[PDB]
This record gives sequence, C-alpha cells and structure tokens, in this order.
Amino acid sequence: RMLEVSREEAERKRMLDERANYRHKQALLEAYDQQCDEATRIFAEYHKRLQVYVNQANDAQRSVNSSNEVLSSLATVIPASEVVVDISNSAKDFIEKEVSAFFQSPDNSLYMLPATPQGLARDPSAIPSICRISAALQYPAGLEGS
Amino acid sequence: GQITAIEDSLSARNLQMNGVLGRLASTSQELAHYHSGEEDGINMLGAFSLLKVIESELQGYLSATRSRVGRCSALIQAASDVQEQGAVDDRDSFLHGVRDLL
Repeated sequence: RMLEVSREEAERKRMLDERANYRHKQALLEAYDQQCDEATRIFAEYHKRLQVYVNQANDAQRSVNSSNEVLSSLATVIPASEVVVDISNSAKDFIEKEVSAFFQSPDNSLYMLPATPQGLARDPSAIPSICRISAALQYPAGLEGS
Repeated sequence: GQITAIEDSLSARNLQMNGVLGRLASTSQELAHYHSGEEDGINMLGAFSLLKVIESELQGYLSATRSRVGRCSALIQAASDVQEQGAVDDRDSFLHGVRDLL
C-alpha cells in the first residue's frame, strides 16, 4: 500500500512554478530575438532591398552600381567601408546565432520550468528528488530507481 | 510547443538569410555608388545611421553567445534526474547501512 509516489512533487516544483514567473524566459527570448530584431533593424531602410536581392534583385542591382553609379559620378566613399563589414559580421554572427539559437532558444524558455526545481536542474542537488523524496518517486523509474 | 514556434521563426529567418552569408558584400560599394552618381552627376544615410545599430546588434549578439555559457542550464534537469543514479543509490546505500544493524 505504499502507493503514493512523490514524482508529482518532483513535478509540483515543475508543473506551474514556470508560469508564476512566465515572463523571465520572454526577457531572454527577447535577447535571443534581439539578434533577429537587430538584424531586422539593420535590414529596414537601405537593406530593405536585401529582402528582394535574395530573390529578384540578385542579378540586377549589384552590378549596375559598379559602372552606372560611378560613370554618372566621375563625398561618397567614407561610411560604406565601415558599416557593411559590420553588417557582414552581423550575418556571420547571425548564422552562428541561429546555430546557437537552435540549441539555446529552447534552453531559456525551458529553464523557467526548473526554476523552483533548480536543485533537480543542478547536478549536486537533484539527488533529493531522485533519492531522498524518492523511495516511492522512483517507482515509475523502477529500473533506474533501485 | 512554444519552443518549436520560436525555432520555426528562427529556422525560417535562418533559411531566408541563407544567401546573405555570401551575398551581403553587394552593399559594400553599392551603398557608396548609389550616392556617387547622383551627387557627382553635374545614400550615406543608411551607411552612417546603421553603424550605431551594429553596436546594439553586437550587444544583442553578445547575449546570444553569452547564453551559450548557460547552454547546459535547462536540459540538465531531465538529464540529471536519471544519470545520477550512482549517487542516488549511494545516499540510500547508507540507508541500507542502517538496516544491516548486525
């Protein structure tokens, strides 16, 4: 009649303590989306063409400027060599953000679930909910919980 | 459920910026050129103004990579609850130490 299993308790820390501060993760998701937003910020007015350079302006607008916009010309050199490489750095930092976000965006949102069971999160303190309050909690994990 | 939705937007924005990784040099001189012809016939606003955003973009990128230090903070909760059975039985092994009182 030891039919109590405290796995509910291990999940009682987990079930809805995430929602008690549901907006901690959204602040971090804003930070993760910030690189998406800041990339969107830098792709707003002049790089608005980049949204269609990827599809339509690919073979048209890149090469016409190199001749027509200088044949018409010959106060137009200073800022282009400083910001675009930073924009290229942003693209370099975006693909690596996406690789990170493919393995980090789940982390911040999920980690609010172990907020209260941060002991269950951290290695040196998950034992209490896996050993101490577990002489019935380990029943579902009977093979694991000897 | 919401973990995949944000990643879907991430993956979509990752896959529609696929070419920009090697097609972002198009603005290196077009930004300069598409002002040059008009002013000198007889665009700098995007170039100058955006330089401010990159510093904010870098700081936003800094938090993206700074969280990689915390990449092992969330998934461990399900992982630690299982893989630590060596110490789990150890703490209940001293329990077994009590029972064999002889």
